[PDB]
Amino acid sequence: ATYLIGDVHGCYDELIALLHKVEFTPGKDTLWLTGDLVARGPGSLDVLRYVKSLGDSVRLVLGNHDLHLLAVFAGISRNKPKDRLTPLLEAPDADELLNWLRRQPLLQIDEEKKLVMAHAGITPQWDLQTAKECARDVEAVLSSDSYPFFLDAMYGDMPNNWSPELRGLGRLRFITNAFTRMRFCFPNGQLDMYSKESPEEAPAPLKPWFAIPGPVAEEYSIAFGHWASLEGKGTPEGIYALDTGCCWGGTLTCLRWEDKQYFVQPSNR
Ligand SMILES: Nc1ncnc2c1ncn2[C@@H]1O[C@H](COP(=O)(O)OP(=O)(O)O)[C@@H](O)[C@H]1O
Ligand SMILES: [Mn+2]
Ligand SMILES: [Mn+2]
Repeated sequence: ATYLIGDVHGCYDELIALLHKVEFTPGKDTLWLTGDLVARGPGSLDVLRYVKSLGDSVRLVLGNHDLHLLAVFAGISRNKPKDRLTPLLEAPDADELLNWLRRQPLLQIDEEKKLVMAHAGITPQWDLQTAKECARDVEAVLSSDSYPFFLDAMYGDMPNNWSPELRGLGRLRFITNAFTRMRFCFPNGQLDMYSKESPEEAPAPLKPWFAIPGPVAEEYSIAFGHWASLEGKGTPEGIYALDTGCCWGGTLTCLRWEDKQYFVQPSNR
């Protein structure tokens, strides 16, 4: 079977309890994870160890907190105590774990399931081929010996409008924001980088990225995490918001793809 789980955020105990509830069996089952495996919850170290150990039985996409962790590890960004990353950063296998983490995709595609996963979703300004190329471009930088320079460049909120003409720093920053930070769009598809509230509490004319018809969403289902204030609710058919805020005292949600059945694990917090 195929299981999809939203943002874990170091909530290792809840992740394992949820997987035991469905009797997840590597080799027979496959787990998809929407990213943000680390930070806020207490068990980032254990989560990375476990997910890395799954090998081909897990399909991960990186989120914004995974990238921030990489930036801290490389000395590009300062550690925040509230992220609770020190045990992971100080672990004897930190290098092995983070060098594995930075080689993971930004985007997962399964044609037989007609299923696409990214941390924040797929901007309506992208078709599938563009999304694939952009993912490949950023993944190439992250898996290279020079990834600290990319991480340092990634921070920034502009440009917020896609063009095949974008080059250099602006192109990479847009790709990163689209994959790992996007929530709301302007009517033309342009990204807003400030509102993090629920669709009902947002100011006009902002709309959820998934409320704007885009070519990927017309052909494929899309699963994503990231947007906790959405609470996994209010999406159209074919759009699956899996982040229900476990690390915030909400729940960890698992979706079995074959029957679209939900399984939920309450936060221990
Ligand atoms: N259920 C919720 N309702 C409203 N806001 C929430 C909810 N859960 C989390 N938030 C808020 O969402 C804001 C952004 O958190 P999050 O969605 O995890 O994304 P980010 O990676 O940008 O931090 C946080 O400041 C948090 O207070
Ligand atoms: Mn996120
Ligand atoms: Mn998150």
